[PDB]
Amino acid sequence: MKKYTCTVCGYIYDPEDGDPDDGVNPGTDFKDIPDDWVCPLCGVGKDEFEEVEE
Ligand SMILES: [Fe+3]
Repeated sequence: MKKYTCTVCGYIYDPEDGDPDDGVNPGTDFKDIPDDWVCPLCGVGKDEFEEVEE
């Protein structure tokens, strides 16, 4: 389960962690995060995120 980064501000989504405050529980892979979700720091959509190929 891979991490994703917001390319506009650097936030990193960690599927272990999730984004619970926004309704994205731990263990939610990026692709299953509802498509209306936006970066918690900067507010941008998911289409500015990239998978962290480390
Ligand atoms: Fe961001």
